Amino acid sequence: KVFERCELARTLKRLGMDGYRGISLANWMCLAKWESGYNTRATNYNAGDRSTDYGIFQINSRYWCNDGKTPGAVNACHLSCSALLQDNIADAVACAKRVVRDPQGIRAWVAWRNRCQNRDVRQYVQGCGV
Repeated sequence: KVFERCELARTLKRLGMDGYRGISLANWMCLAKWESGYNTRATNYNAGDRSTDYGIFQINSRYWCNDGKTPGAVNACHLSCSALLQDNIADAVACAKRVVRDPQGIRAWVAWRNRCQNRDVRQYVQGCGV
């Protein structure tokens, strides 16, 4: 499923992401936008280390979810990576919350540093009623 901007913003709000571990909703929106373009089916194989990024938040198979084919898999979210390709993002959200409970927080995603950090991210939630 490819979410519309405000549809995703309200969905994230309902799932308790606004202010989670100090991260505003606009920051989560900027992350999803640049990671997948709000597409839950997004997958990206990393030929260099044999891992794959899954779903709307592009969560990696080495540390977070298990796909069975990634060397040194940790599966910190205790989730099949398949759960991150659903139209329903409840599982992706639960895992994203796990990711940010580590010291790095949202900095864990390089894309966030490149395109959201220290920038005006208000535009992502404006007009959504959140």
